[PDB]
Amino acid sequence: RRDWENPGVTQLNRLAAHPPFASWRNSEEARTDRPSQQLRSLNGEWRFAWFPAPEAVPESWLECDLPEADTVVVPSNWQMHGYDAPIYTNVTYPITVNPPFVPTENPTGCYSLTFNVDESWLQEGQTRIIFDGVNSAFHLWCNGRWVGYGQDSRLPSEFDLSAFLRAGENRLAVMVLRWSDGSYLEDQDMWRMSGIFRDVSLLHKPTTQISDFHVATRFNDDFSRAVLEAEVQMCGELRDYLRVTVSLWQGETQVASGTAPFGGEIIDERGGYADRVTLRLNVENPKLWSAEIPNLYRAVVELHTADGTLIEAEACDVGFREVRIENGLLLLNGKPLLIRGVNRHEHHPLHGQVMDEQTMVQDILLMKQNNFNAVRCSHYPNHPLWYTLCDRYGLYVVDEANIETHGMVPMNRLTDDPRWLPAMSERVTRMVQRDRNHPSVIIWSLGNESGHGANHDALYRWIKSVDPSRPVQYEGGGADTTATDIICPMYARVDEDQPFPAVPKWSIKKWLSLPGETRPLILCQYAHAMGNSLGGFAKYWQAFRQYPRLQGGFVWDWVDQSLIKYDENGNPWSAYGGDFGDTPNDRQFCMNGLVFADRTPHPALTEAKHQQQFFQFRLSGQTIEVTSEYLFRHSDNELLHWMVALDGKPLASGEVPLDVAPQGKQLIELPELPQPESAGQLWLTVRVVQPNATAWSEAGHISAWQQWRLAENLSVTLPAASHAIPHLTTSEMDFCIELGNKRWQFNRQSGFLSQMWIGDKKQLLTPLRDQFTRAPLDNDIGVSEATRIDPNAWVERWKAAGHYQAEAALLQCTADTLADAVLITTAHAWQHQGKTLFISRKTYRIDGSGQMAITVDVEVASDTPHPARIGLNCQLAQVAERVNWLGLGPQENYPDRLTAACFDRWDLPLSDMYTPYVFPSENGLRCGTRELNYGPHQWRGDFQFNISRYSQQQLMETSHRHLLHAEEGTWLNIDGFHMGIGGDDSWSPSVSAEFQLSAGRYHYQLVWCQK
Amino acid sequence: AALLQCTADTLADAVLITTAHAWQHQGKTLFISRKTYRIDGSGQMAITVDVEVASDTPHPARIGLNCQLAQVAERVNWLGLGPQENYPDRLTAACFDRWDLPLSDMYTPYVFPSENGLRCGTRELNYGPHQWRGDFQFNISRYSQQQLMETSHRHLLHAEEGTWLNIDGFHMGIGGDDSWSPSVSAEFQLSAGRYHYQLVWCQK
Amino acid sequence: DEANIETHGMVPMNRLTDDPRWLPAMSERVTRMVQRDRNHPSVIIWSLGNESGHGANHDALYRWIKSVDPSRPVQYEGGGADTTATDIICPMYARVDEDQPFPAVPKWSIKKWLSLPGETRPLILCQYAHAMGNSLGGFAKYWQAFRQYPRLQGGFVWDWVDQSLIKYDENGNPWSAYGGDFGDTPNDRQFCMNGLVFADRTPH
Ligand SMILES: O=[N+]([O-])c1ccc(O[C@@H]2O[C@H](CO)[C@H](O)[C@H](O)[C@H]2O)cc1
Ligand SMILES: O=[N+]([O-])c1ccc(O[C@@H]2O[C@H](CO)[C@H](O)[C@H](O)[C@H]2O)cc1
Ligand SMILES: [Mg+2]
Ligand SMILES: [Mg+2]
Ligand SMILES: [Mg+2]
Ligand SMILES: [Mg+2]
Ligand SMILES: [Mg+2]
Ligand SMILES: [Mg+2]
Ligand code: NA
Ligand code: NA
Ligand code: NA
Ligand code: NA
Ligand code: NA
Ligand code: NA
Ligand code: NA
Repeated sequence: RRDWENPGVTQLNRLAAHPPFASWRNSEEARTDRPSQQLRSLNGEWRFAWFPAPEAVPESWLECDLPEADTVVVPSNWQMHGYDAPIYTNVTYPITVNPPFVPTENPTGCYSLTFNVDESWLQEGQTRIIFDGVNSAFHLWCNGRWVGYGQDSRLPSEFDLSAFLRAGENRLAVMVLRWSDGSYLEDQDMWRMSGIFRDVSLLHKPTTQISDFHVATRFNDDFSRAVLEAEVQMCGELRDYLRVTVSLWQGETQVASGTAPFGGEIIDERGGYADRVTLRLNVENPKLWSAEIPNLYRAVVELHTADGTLIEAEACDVGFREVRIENGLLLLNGKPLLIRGVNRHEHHPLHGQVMDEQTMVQDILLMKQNNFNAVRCSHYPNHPLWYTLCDRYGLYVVDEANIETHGMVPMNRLTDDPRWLPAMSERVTRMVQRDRNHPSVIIWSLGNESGHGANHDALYRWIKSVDPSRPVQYEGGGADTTATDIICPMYARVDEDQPFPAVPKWSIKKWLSLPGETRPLILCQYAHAMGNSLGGFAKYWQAFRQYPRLQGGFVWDWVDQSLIKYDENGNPWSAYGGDFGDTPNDRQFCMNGLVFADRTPHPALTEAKHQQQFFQFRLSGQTIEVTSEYLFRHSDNELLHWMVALDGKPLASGEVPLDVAPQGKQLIELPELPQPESAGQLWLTVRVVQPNATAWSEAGHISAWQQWRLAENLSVTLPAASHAIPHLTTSEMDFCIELGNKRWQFNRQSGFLSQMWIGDKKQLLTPLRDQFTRAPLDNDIGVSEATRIDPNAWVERWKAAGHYQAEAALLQCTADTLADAVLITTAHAWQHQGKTLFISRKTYRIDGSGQMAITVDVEVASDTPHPARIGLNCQLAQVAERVNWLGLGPQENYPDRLTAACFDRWDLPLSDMYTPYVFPSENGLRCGTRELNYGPHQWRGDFQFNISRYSQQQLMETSHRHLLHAEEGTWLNIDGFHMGIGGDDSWSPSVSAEFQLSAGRYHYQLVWCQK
Repeated sequence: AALLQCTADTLADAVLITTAHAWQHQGKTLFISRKTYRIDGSGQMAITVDVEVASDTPHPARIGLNCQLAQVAERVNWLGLGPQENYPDRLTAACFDRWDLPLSDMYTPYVFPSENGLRCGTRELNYGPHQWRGDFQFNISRYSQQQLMETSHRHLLHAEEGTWLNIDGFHMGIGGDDSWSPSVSAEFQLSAGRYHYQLVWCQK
Repeated sequence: DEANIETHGMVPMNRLTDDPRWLPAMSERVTRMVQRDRNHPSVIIWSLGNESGHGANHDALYRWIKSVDPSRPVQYEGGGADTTATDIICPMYARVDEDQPFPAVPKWSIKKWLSLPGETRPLILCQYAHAMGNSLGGFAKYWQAFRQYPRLQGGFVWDWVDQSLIKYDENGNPWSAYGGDFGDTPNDRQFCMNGLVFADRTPH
């Protein structure tokens, strides 16, 4: 045997790891990166049968196809084809913890393929098969004979089939185990799936071949000169006539070249490597690589006889860059980086863990368009094309070993155990051997959430010895252990310390200066974008810009891991943990992305775009100061557009070319402006626009923006006198006010506005009443469960306090006739089990112009948990197509997540006012609004609001968006005040004190009128 | 102050006065103050104040009311922070309790006179037969702000007739990280744009 | 214990302290202080003076002390507070969170200053929170930071007692005088009164 229950056996007959090969036989095709006739794909239609345990597989399958097998596409994860269920568990392992054993019932995928091999491949050289990703462990047979075995789901397994194959038809048999001892090191927080989920290929190499090659680029002090050093190793027939020529190209121009015979310098008393050769090429004024300008060269490595026969050629894209930590700072090409990063899992809602070029490209475009410059491979080596794309489009990468043992207790139980050193070593070393020549990889990581064990210290040192060009990081065991060159915490807050024993999460600003500490700090995970979140994001960015050693971080995370399911009617819907019968499970914790699984953005993405801008601005008088945060390029594809508007109405605008050097400034003086007609606030908005398309953005792409309030002329102009006075009519149960075509009815038993008529049409489906709660966000719930309440979560604190069930008690309701209006005065108390939680006192003044001015003053008991909101709500009878407001927008914005929003006049379709979070909650709020228009109504004031076809009650009771149903009418929530949403993490309260409603007394006012 | 509105209405059990004023300079409106005074059968006068402050004017030193009371009394008694002078950014040492001091203890004799003697977090203030209730900051003494500002040495101050009372809904921090560059932290500047406060003046 | 050397009014501030011809006079002010006070246990830190920029004479005297008395650290604020003549980062009036990036001698936020690239020393402000008049606004912000950051080890408030002097009026009664009140000019008026206590020891 049971090799899959033995961590001492992680492979049998597997070839050594090495950088990407294609064995070209023509150097120009190697130079151009064209396809090679010696590298074939075996992707396509294969045969597959599912078995409940390896003991159930029939021997016959080795020799021939099973009649009951299906033909399926490979690569794939078998759960995506319905064979068995994917499981969504976060920390707790999906199997009983009893290493190194796995369950007797262990889903086994039997894959097979009959394929052709040309005779020419068998007349010479070696033919190997490569499986880029097999989850979790597998045995391979060729033509009925056993070839070998492999573990590690995330790196390639290569086997020499030379002696097993025959001309023409051949048949592969692959028996894939879902669970193996490798599973104890694969406990990442993601769907647990299995299968042959990365490409399968066949590669022909000559008998005398390039078996490995390492490319290094070293520089002089100002990066005006470099030496490219390429060490090449061969296997096979070593003879004096062999040579290696390494040539370096910048496009179609050859910039350098060197040729040498094999035989490295003397290494020790026994000599040197007669099978290795190191070529050193001098390159003057090299064009440097960065995420800003991903300049690349092409190195071609030719193995050939001295007299001119090319044996084979391999090759790679080279990016000239130096990565080093000096004086506490991580520098790239001598300048300190500011990492605008994101963690990105390999996830597709239809294909599972199978990646494709299109999806990868789509992700890199969106990342770049949203001002990200870096990505962490949470938490494993990625599909090979990912690196190629990050080298070409330009993203800094953290390459991470596939080692995560989160569910152990304590977390380092395996990583501190020498018996697991061998299995861990292969996960680290084979990754470095495969990905060490990609310029996009700038930092190596030892894996994730596996505590800190002595195995990490050994491996940290192994990487530092083999590759001195990149720092090594690892967060386990407290984020600043001896196994990391970078303090790289997860979810450490900006100012707040969380002093957990043994592994405290200090405020990042305090962490940098602890006694004796000198390393740079880059969070490996920060701001958990689960549901309506990212509150407090701007606090991180202000700190990063202020403190040199705070060099950024990687947002958690890029894309929700939701999967598509289909209902009885055949309509697709987004599913999360437990939706496949999987249990135990961790429900919606698999959805923490800035974008939905189909790549549609969540609102939080625009907040990240704005805080991660590369241009900063300051305003002084008529002067705008632009500062560039690029380190290497000048602003050669950018112009500044500016607009001054009065409450939404444009008054003046222009454009100015931007010419700012990296880290430089440009002062721009705006024109003499037209002093405004009417009253209101003037606002200046500026945007940086890229006129020319790029490889990653369209012409006109906006990359940065900022707004400022300019002059304000408060209105002192009196409204005209009205030719009318509203009339009051009273009964024991109501106060009715009439003014022309308008009527208002106040219920004297409840003390609320129960109905309004315009003309003779009823406007309300439910009365206008105070609201102190919200349908809880993922951050309000945290890890709380019905089955296991977490009393410290906001939602539980509100529930326990009775907020959700408190009943309004009427303390007063009066009506008075004024000179030109009717005034209704009310007071209510909300209580629970004898405790008065809130007191609401209001006045409603309806004048002869038909406007109703509502004044609200609320008292909140200092000892009840601060409430989610202080506002009013009602179900309007009308359903209108559009929503138009003067306030922050156009996207959803909350108090602690509104920096990206701009004050202007926005107008959207109603549905755009609802955000379809998979797990429904309060959503769609827009803050800082001065006027709201819907149908015939207009509300004016200074408030926050949401408007949609779904009640807060319905959102709190429904757990999946596809189950919500539009209600009659439109539910309007208009808040004087609304609590922050939080998001530094999604398992402990994270709303900062300044965003909690703790003032005790609150005042707000609204005018509701028609038009 | 330029008057925008002054009306009176009678309600079932009270009289309501409504006023609106604008404060201007060189044709710019700096602040707009809207108030209601509601006088009831109990003799209590409830004052509601809603102020607007133009966004482009420097944030103001305070948002309150003031008057010169005709009489002088021996003690000042309040339910709020104290007993000593305290300001928004310098009130951590003060305690919420019922305090009672002689009127002169309500004036701090800084050699170079200025605004002084405020107490914050006050829910009730008693002076002679008067009582003010709300959630405000106040100072009370024999010297007008005008006098303090015009006088550079404490020995030249003279007690005015009566008692000057400044009652603030909001008051700016005093700063002090240095005394040569603005040092009041943003969180203590009156930059909210719209401010509301309410007070009840009654007799005791 | 601080040597009597302050040349604040020079332009630039280190004009004399960077001049070897002034090394002898400066040296006597440091050496004679150490010879006098080195046996007192209350003295825990020596200081090279105040507001005299940073000149090579400071570096020479810093080493002299280190050599003769290894038992006490040496500090000195001039020249940017973190020069080679100080074992403690000891700025004056650096704020808690806000940087003041003056050219050549910036005053960083203290929290940020601790972590600048390559910095490892403790930080104790030689002067902070200027208690001139109605002041000390934001004092709590410093103490919250000192308790949260191990390397922020406190500071010396500026300052203990107002430097006012007594003058007598026509009637013979005393009053508190400041700059210019003796016919002295030029003068810096009330900037001599920055204490937590009045000159007569009554507290502010
Ligand atoms: O509340 N807990 O006990 C708890 C324990 C472990 C947690 O792990 C956290 O889960 C996150 C869920 O999206 C991510 O997987 C993150 O990597 C991890 O640290 C989060 C919460
Ligand atoms: O504003 N200035 O130009 C200015 C120049 C020098 C200043 O020096 C400051 O004065 C303080 C006044 O009590 C103290 O003497 C302090 O030691 C000194 O740094 C303060 C302000
Ligand atoms: Mg094994
Ligand atoms: Mg050639
Ligand atoms: Mg042949
Ligand atoms: Mg984990
Ligand atoms: Mg569960
Ligand atoms: Mg003078
Ligand atoms: Na930084
Ligand atoms: Na998760
Ligand atoms: Na430009
Ligand atoms: Na819900
Ligand atoms: Na004065
Ligand atoms: Na400390
Ligand atoms: Na002074």
